Amino acid sequence: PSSPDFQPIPSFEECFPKSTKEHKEVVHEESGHVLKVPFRRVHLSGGEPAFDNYDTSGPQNVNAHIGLAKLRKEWIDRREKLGTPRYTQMYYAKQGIITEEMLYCATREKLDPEFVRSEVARGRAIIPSNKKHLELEPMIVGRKFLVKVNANIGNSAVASSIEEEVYKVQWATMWGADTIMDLSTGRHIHETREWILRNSAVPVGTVPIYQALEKVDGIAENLNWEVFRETLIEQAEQGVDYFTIHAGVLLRYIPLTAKRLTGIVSRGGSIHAKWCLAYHKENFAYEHWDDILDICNQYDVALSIGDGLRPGSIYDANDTAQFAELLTQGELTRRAWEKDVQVMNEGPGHVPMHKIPENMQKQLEWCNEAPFYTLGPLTTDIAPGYDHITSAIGAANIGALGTALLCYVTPKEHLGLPNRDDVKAGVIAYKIAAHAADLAKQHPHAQAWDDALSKARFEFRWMDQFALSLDPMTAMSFHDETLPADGAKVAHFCSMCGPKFCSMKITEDIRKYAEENGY
Amino acid sequence: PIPSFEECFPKSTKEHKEVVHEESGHVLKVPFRRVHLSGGEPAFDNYDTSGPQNVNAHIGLAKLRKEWIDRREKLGTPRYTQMYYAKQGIITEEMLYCATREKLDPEFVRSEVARGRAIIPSNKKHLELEPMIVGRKFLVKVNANIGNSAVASSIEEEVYKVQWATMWGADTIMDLSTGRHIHETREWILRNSAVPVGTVPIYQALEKVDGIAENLNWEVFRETLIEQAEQGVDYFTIHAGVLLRYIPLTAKRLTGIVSRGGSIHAKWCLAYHKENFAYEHWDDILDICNQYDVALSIGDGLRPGSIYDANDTAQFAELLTQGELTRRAWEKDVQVMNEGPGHVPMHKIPENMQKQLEWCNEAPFYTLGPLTTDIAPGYDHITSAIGAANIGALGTALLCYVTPKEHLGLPNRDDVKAGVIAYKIAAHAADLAKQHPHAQAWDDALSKARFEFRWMDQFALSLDPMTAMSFHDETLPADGAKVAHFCSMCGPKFCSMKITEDIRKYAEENGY
Ligand SMILES: Nc1ncnc2c1ncn2[C@@H]1O[C@H](CSCC[C@H](N)C(=O)O)[C@@H](O)[C@H]1O
Ligand SMILES: Nc1ncnc2c1ncn2[C@@H]1O[C@H](CSCC[C@H](N)C(=O)O)[C@@H](O)[C@H]1O
Ligand SMILES: O=P(O)(O)OC[C@H]1O[C@@H](n2ccnc2)[C@H](O)[C@@H]1O
Ligand SMILES: O=P(O)(O)OC[C@H]1O[C@@H](n2ccnc2)[C@H](O)[C@@H]1O
Ligand code: SF4
Ligand code: SF4
Ligand SMILES: [Cl-]
Ligand SMILES: [Cl-]
Ligand SMILES: [Zn+2]
Ligand SMILES: [Zn+2]
Repeated sequence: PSSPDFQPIPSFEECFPKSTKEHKEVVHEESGHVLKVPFRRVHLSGGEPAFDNYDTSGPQNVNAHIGLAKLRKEWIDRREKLGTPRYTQMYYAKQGIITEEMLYCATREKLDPEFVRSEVARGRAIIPSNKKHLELEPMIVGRKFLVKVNANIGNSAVASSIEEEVYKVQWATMWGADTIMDLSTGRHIHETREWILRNSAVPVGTVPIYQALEKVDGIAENLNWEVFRETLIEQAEQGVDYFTIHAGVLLRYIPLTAKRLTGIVSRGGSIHAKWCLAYHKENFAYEHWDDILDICNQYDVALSIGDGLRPGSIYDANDTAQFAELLTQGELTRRAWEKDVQVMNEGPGHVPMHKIPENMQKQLEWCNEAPFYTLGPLTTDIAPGYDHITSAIGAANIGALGTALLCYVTPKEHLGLPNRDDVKAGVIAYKIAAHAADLAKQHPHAQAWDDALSKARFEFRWMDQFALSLDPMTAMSFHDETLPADGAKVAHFCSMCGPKFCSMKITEDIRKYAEENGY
Repeated sequence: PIPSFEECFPKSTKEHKEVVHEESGHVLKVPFRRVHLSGGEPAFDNYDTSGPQNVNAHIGLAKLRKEWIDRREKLGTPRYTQMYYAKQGIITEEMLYCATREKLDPEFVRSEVARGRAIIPSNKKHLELEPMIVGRKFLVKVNANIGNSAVASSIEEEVYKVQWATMWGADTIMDLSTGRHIHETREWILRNSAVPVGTVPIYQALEKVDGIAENLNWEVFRETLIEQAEQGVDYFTIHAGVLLRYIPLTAKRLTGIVSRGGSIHAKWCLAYHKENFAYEHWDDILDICNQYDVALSIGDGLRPGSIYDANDTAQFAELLTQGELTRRAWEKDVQVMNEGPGHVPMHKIPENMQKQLEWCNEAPFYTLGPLTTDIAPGYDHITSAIGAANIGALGTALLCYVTPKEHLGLPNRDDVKAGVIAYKIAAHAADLAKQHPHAQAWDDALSKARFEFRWMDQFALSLDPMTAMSFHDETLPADGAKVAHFCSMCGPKFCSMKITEDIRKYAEENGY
């Protein structure tokens, strides 16, 4: 058991000048529980109304040893007292019950609680919310809601540490990660995840087969259902909100990967496949799917059905292996719904832009509109070091088509373990992709953000412009590289055009002239 | 002086494909870049915009087009544009050079140029130019904007930035200087640029009258055109579509007129209640352009500067007029492209392409992004890469880059590189989406290197080799790690491609 030397992340005020953390109090009628739903408020100058935005940053300045407040405790205890055969949001929704989690999400999304219940009940949205993750501020994932972003963190045998991964969780959520996954493959996996869960206000996912492999000393041939099952229960008891499980990597699909350029690039999927060939046996997660469901519906662990046969190169995009798995993902989805287990489906991968629409169309149909969860896609293989940009293109496009959760890709993809700077870069790039998708879907009020920043830009309220942005101190420091003076924060120009050539200032002149003399 | 070609692209060599222009016997040396790989893999040949290396800026590049131009002059001709020659059935040195660079038929190039669907920006005074073509049927091209302002930068910094931009893949540049020494700065750039150089003549015209738009007139504008055309400027952005009657259509806009040239014209028009003097003198402008072969980039002075303003009346009014000006320009054999948006949300991008294709008779489209959202100043190379890739996939021929300093200040050399890398990504992603021939060969080569753990090959094949390598080396710096079947992301036990090796080894022996 390590004694990590934790470093506090920069403060909320440092990251978001002129912002405050706020909460909307709403009362859950059936229980009388009071919910405090987070949002962030940007205070503007010149008498503009304050701008309210989503807030994933969670409780601030909490000592890691103490952990976040357990805000969901009285919800869980009351539902436990009332007695129930299943504990998932889907079960409650199908009973016609609007839970605290549903009301919370509804408020957070500014939609009707009954609409939220309906979407969860039909399986088109999920609320990943293990009853052991009491610290969680509930959120919803689904095509009819804001496009969400996941940040992957975790150590490897080669790099990082508990204190660095706890920093990265707090940092990822500060910049807007809606979920995280702890993908640790090194030492102290159980400990690392514990620290993260007790200090994360967003859902935390894992890939259980990683730790299962770590337990059998990295020898895949020594995996079996017993060790996998033990791992599922361990992680469920900690509070993991969703599991990526590669139960679609069937024995008969593995030969389909033989002629691929980059083979099987899924970590989990390659592990399952190796085990399958070694024994010529069927995927033990597939074989024990029912047993897995019986675990998940007692804790409410959502299942993220993995795509072990996702393409790892443009060359392999939309090939037979990938779509063979997708078909099976749909089967597993329907089976999970029978047991009231919440499901999302994992998708590609490396996919050129003209092949992206086929991916969405097939998933929507074959998986009956379960939420889709994509890694990018990366639209080209040529730019390692910049794969947050290559994949932002694909993420935005497939987001516009209905993808509900975008798994980020950092500048270090294909190169090494991301550090804290890489985590921020990835989150910012994917917040851009997710918001651009919200706009393309004409999601209600999404453009208000753009309009507020653009108004500040035209009116030369520079500090307002910075404060309204995704990353205020970056915008400001960039501006200030050439015009550092306080006075330049009210200039009707910047260094790009200078005072004589600033088009918005010239537009001010034009409108002044027209106001007096007409057009 | 900029980092060397070898420092930027390890294992790469600059090469040239030699071809002979039959009608003249002139020998053309068409550049390309070859990445030398390990393990017996064939070398990968890529496009190369970097131009002649290690030439001192005070000396300037060799004047490779001199004999081309001198001969065409001797032979006598009423017009000097690639469109005029193409329409005469002539395949010029520039067209053959382009065909060779694009790996396409010289006759196809001539056909595209003659119908106005592609342009070869190639002022006969820019003798240093290595010809390139802009058009939907060709590789998607990228433009880098550079230049000083009254507030920042200098002649040396801007000359650096032009060499730097082209090093990383800029296919054209524009010198948008609005500060001191505009004429001299542009001279240095033109003499040292192997790629087409564009300008916006109205900027220097305004500088000539000390920043007072009301003191502009046709005379000072025409003097500027002649001055810039004599230096060798390959294309002019001219906002002749900002008509007097369109200005009131911008009154309700959230961010008004964001075009620099556009706002200047609109101010002048309102001041005098007179029609745009570039519009009024369009015929005169064409009479200048077809003697130098200065291509015209018809500006979109009324582009949207916010998501709110996207695809509004003002924008489309100007687009209709751009089509008119395009057809008129073609009548005088002036090569034309049309400038486009702007700030446009993704669901509105398809309409932009559809309407430009129809209303402007398929002239090459030249977009600024577009930016798909306003929320992330500091990252507008990414917000706009999304838009650029998408509108490129629909047929946009030239993508004007957007740097991380957009809306914030004058980009520096780092920002220029970031801008070019982001846009080379967008351009290539568009090439793949268009299924442009051999486009995926690049991706396939790097991905093969990735799967076989030829790490140095992977780095060498990429858009920015040293960034890739330095990123990898942050956690695994030893030379030995360059042949490891893992990296620090997964480690030895969890690397999926190494596990795939194991899977295939097992199948090779025992079957599937
Ligand atoms: N510890 C960690 N921290 C952050 N991301 C991780 C991680 N472990 C795995 N990942 C993510 O999961 C991927 C698996 S390793 C290589 C996957 C491959 N590039 C592909 O296309 O799927 C990584 O590329 C990264 O996206
Ligand atoms: N000197 C220079 N160096 C690099 N880019 C320049 C430049 N001068 C102008 N530009 C480009 O031209 C633009 C004009 S100023 C503002 C334009 C506005 N943001 C819009 O959406 O169109 C700049 O934002 C930048 O993209
Ligand atoms: O084990 P594999 O590589 O499949 O999973 C790596 C990561 O990628 C995520 N992902 C998302 C879509 N496809 C894969 C997955 O949830 C996990 O975060
Ligand atoms: O004067 P304005 O702002 O129109 O032009 C600014 C820059 O933007 C470029 N551009 C490209 C498409 N629309 C505008 C134009 O060629 C020049 O590089
Ligand atoms: S000077 Fe140019 S870039 Fe700066 S605020 Fe004005 S219009 Fe925008
Ligand atoms: S360890 Fe993971 S990221 Fe690194 S080479 Fe192997 S598969 Fe790629
Ligand atoms: Cl990889
Ligand atoms: Cl601006
Ligand atoms: Zn990959
Ligand atoms: Zn702009």
